[PDB]
Amino acid sequence: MRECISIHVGQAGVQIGNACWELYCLEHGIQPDGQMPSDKTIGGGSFNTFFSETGAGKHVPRAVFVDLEPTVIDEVRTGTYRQLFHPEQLITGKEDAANNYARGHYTIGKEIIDLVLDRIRKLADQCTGLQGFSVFHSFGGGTGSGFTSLLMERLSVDYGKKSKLEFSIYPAPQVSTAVVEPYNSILTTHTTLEHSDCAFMVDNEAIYDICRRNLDIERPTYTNLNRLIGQIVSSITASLRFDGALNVDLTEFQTNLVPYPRAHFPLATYAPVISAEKAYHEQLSVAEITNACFEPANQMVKCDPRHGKYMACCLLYRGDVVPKDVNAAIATIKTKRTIQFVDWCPTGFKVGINYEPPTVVPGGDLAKVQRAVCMLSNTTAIAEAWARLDHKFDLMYAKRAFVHWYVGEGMEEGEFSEAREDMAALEKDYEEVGV
Amino acid sequence: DLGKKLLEAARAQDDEVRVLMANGADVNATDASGLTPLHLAATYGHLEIVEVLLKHGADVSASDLMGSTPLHLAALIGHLEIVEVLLKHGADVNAVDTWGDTPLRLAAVMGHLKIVEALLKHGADVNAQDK
Amino acid sequence: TCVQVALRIRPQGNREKLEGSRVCTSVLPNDPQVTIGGDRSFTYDHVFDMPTLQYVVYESCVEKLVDGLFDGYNATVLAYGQTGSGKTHTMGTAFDAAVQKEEDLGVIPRAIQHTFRKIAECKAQAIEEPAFEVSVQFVELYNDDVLDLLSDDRSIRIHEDSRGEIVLHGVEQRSVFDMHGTMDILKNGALNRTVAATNMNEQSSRSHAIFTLHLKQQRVAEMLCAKFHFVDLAGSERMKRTGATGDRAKEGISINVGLLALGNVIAALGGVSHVPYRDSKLTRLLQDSLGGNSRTLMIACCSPSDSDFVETLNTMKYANRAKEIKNKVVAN
Amino acid sequence: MREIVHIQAGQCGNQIGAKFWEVISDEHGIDPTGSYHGDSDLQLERINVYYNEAAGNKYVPRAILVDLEPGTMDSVRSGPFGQIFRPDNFVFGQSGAGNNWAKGHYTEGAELVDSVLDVVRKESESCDCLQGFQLTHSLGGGTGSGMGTLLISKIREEYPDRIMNTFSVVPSPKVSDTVVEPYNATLSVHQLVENTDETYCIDNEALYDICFRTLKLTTPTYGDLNHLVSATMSGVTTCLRFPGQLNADLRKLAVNMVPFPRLHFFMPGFAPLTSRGSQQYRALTVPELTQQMFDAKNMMAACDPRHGRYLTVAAVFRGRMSMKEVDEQMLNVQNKNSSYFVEWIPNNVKTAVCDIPPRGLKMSATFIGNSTAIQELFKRISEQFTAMFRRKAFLHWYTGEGMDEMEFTEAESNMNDLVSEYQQYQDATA
Ligand SMILES: Nc1nc2c(ncn2[C@@H]2O[C@H](COP(=O)(O)OP(=O)(O)OP(=O)(O)O)[C@@H](O)[C@H]2O)c(=O)[nH]1
Ligand SMILES: Nc1ncnc2c1ncn2[C@@H]1O[C@H](COP(=O)(O)OP(=O)(O)NP(=O)(O)O)[C@@H](O)[C@H]1O
Ligand SMILES: Nc1nc2c(ncn2[C@@H]2O[C@H](COP(=O)(O)OP(=O)(O)O)[C@@H](O)[C@H]2O)c(=O)[nH]1
Ligand SMILES: [Mg+2]
Ligand SMILES: [Mg+2]
Repeated sequence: MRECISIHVGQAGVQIGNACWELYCLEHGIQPDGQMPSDKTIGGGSFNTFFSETGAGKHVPRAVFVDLEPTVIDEVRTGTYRQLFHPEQLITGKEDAANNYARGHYTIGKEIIDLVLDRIRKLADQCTGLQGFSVFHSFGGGTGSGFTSLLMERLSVDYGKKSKLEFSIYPAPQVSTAVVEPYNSILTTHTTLEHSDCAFMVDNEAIYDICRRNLDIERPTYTNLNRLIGQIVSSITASLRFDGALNVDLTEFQTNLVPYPRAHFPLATYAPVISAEKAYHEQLSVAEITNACFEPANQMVKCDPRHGKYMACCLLYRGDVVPKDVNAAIATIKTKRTIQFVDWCPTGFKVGINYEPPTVVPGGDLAKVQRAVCMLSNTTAIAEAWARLDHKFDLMYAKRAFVHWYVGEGMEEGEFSEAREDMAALEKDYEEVGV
Repeated sequence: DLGKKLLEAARAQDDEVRVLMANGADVNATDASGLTPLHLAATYGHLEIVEVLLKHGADVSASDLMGSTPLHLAALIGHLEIVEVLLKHGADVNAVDTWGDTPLRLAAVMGHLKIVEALLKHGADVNAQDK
Repeated sequence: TCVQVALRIRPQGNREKLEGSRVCTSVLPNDPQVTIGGDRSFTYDHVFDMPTLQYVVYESCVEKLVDGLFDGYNATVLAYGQTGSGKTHTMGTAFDAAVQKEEDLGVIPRAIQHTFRKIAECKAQAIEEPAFEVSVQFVELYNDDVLDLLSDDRSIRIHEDSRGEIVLHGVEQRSVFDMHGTMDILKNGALNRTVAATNMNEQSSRSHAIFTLHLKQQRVAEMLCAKFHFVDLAGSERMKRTGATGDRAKEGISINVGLLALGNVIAALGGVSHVPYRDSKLTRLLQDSLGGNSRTLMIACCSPSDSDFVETLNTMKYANRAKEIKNKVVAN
Repeated sequence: MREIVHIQAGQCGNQIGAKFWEVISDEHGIDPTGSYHGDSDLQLERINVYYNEAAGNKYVPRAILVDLEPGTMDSVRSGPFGQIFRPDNFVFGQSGAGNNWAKGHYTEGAELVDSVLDVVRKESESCDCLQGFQLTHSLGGGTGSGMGTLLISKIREEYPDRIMNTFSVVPSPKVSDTVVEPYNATLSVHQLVENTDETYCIDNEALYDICFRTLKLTTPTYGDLNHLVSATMSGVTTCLRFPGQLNADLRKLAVNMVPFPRLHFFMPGFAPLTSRGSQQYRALTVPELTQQMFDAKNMMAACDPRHGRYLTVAAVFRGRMSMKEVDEQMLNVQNKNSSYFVEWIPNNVKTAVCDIPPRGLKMSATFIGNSTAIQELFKRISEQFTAMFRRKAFLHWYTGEGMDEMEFTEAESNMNDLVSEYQQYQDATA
């Protein structure tokens, strides 16, 4: 046991964390009111470190949900789960950050940042050990991009010792709510970079397409993406909840996945994505779901890993997975496929297995599979996505289009040209470790 | 000077117009602009005073220092009556002020469709746009 | 027929030294180029290093401009750079109650004494004295209001002249006759400049000040008018370093918004069909300084320390392109 | 941000602004008495944006009613919904403004403001979270152009951090042949440029030509022009009045729409074009609600959108349809016609949707564009202004009123600059 605290920032952050704790609760047979059937309690030696036990056997997530507007967390406060979360954990303001990074980091954020700190203080002062924080946010939202970076700066001076993991949305036009999201994404990345140890980005388009052919949803809603996204987050946080072999500590994510400090953005790939529509479906062997982890249609960020060099792999299996067959599949990626590693780095593939049957949402679109997997490659080929984003940014910054909203909201013009040049250095960072 | 005062009566006073002319005041007096009383009466709408001035020797085509004829001005403001009266007394339609325009274009630009018709009868030009 | 840029690096301040900051800028002896953080380099018309005294600044680039006034040629000197990098001290738009003058006197003051010496220097002659009318106006733009520093305030307006130039209507334009009295209006105007403290400068300028000197001359074969603007800009600020809040931080935003609009104006002139002068009142007030019919020096002010690096980079990057800007000058 | 304060000034403004209140009250289910009788919970969900609640579950709008003449506010009390408006928020005087900007801005009305402001203050201290304000006014001259651009200025120094938007009807010869009108527009446009965060350009020239050559209505009334107007103030506000994701508040819409601080003028657009005659042709082509909005002949401003480039578009489809042919066919308009959208603003066309349409219509779109075509609007008022100015025609109605010739020259510099700024971005590259 050593605890983890979840902070969910901004609309995407809150609705994805809501889907996450929904799936977490099902996975340990906890009910939407905190209570658990004694059928599923143990003699002490309950390895829920994401959950806190209180008298009368209510289990209360170690989570803070923060939005600068009240509407989304209002829909957490009166839904199925008004019971799970303590209200202190659910902080809102009244005026949002009108898709403006500077509102969140510089003006409207600075007015709610102390109260968040001191509530997140109450979750921390109740932990015996503590590892740090899992922080859920969006790149294109105003609060998502802007307030998150303000929280990271300050969770890093308080709790400077503690580890910081972020799950980050990467915007797609098919669900863009705004035109400055490239501004917002390069802004939150520059200011947060120095304060995150690992960051799994979720391309809303990658997910949107997976939902379109694997589940055959034609016009997916946030409720489809979150169901599916809530999956891959649970594969990540499987170990931190189930006393597992790999990634036992938050530090070991940084240990295994991220050798070099700035290049800390792995590529999560997931399989099987199987629809609840399909009438009969022959479950997929370990060997099958491991070869799908190398099919670019299943990763959660669009890029060509073949054009890039690997520098760390971990594969996380769940369910009816026998350890011998894992190594048969792993030894055959090393021969049926050509997977190059950094000129200077150990070749290997860490493995974890979880033995618990993958849970899906009952009456949702994902079909209960028998053995799933989630590989976390860290490729140089993810630099491809940073380029997409950088170019969109460049197109507007050439014209100083929209900048005057940011400078009027706390920013200096040079911050734009600065944040953009951190990126120019980073695309050079991914250029030099590989090739 | 009576001429100054007849100029101010045409801008405004039909009674005081013919009382000031019978005192020997200059029909074709000018202000610093160069505007004669027939100017100031065809802008600001006064039909009677427009004809009074013309039965007593007004230059119907006198320009001001920026080349404004009485019908230039009368077209701009509307005032189709004053444009017709001004036309029968020998007014130039195809005349040009210092800006390059014609009483046609001044009537196009301002939308006085009733007048652009009348203007086009007695003479158009090719400076303006096709419409 | 083209804008002069001069860059002036200050000595490291007490914060900087006592806090471990260290020099990354490098100029060579009698060299119009500068080098920063090792790699990245720029050349200007002048570069005055960290020990350059006030009078060295004046002679090298501003003495010519004040002359040209008597030749009916308008001029501009605007200081532009980061907070605390020496704008106000260089310009001479600030005065300390208890230091003394002690020489060390900025552009504006030395410009006064220059004017009043070449006037009498011209009045000496055998062919009968030319008469001069020297006047001054002195405004600050504080949070998008043009305030008059020459008066008992509480408005004003900005319009274009007959020749198309920018005139301020409703600003006091009082006439002066010798050094001592032109000087005393400069002190009582600076007494009214809005100034307050940020962590970056204990006397931070919360506005942009323009000291405009007017000199209409009449002599024998004619009449020669020429304005001369002295713009002491507020420096760009970052809320994390200033520590600003409320009334303070609001000032810092409206400063940044106008320096934004000055940025794009510099870029459009060089860097094409339109030039965004109307984005800020600041850039309207500077529309002839950068557009044309002024002779313009930009004095760009720079911390030498590396704790002010990326900032000095920005200042330098605009300063560099500003050299490319075509002023179109005619004698009035 | 929750709640919007609406003010209506002038004859025109008070007339469109009351049709506004009339139409959206239908969409929301508030009847003239203020009781709710609608058939949805979707209508009541965000009702507080334009209405306050009261004793008895009554809903009274947030409008101030402003006029220097009473004759337009005695007749609105005598209209269908003049009952519901609060009585203390009727702020008439008697002077009139003689269709003069100066008379509204400086002489008369400068005495009636600071009375308007005192109820503006009133309804706004009741606000949990103020979005800003919308004004319905006319640019054509008088109590709406001069007091209107005085209210907007005095409201900005008091609530600087709130969004200002206007529905600003633009004068045309073709509708009112009032000689003195290009003067009062160039006096208003000068103030709208400085002090509004977004302006809708309801242009009476466009409304005339739609009512005559598209609807075939040979003698167009103020009712038939206003019908087209109220259908537009329903579309361009629906995002604010129903639950949704895109351009949901005044500040978020501004940040999607205004790239450069001064270019905050939008031309609306509406499909399907309808008359009050109430003949409803629908399904006569259905996906092409996308080609109708994007057409010149459906704009509410006398501009051919093909004569320039779009900067930020906002399409809002109302009704019961497929959010999936909407997507495909809105992606087609952008990739048939690729040059008509600037490139240095990627993904510049945003597409919302709503599930309740207005009455009359099974399906309807609405269009909010920041096109550089808009300069045909200002160049038109520029030429008609410069005609009247060069000749000093009628200039003493204003100098007489404590104005000055430099306001005139200044106001013409501003809008002419506006024109060339729109024209730089209509032609930029790489
Ligand atoms: N997967 C997923 N993406 C979302 C969700 N909500 C918003 N997004 C994405 O988030 C981005 C917008 O950020 P928001 O979270 O809505 O903005 P915000 O954090 O609420 O901050 P404000 O701008 O102040 O309202 C867009 O790119 C959307 O694609 C969600 O529930 N699930
Ligand atoms: N070259 C220099 N030599 C000595 N002292 C200097 C020099 N330049 C600046 N200073 C001092 O540095 C401090 C700040 O300079 P200042 O002229 O106020 O810069 P500034 O850019 O105007 N700051 P701000 O007004 O907020 O933008 C003052 O104490 C000045 O006396
Ligand atoms: N579309 C429309 N335009 C109007 C209406 N009333 C006046 N106008 C126009 O507004 C301008 C006159 O302004 P008006 O509102 O009457 O001035 P005010 O009473 O001083 O504000 C002219 O261009 C008219 O064409 C109306 O009800 N609808
Ligand atoms: Mg939000
Ligand atoms: Mg200063």
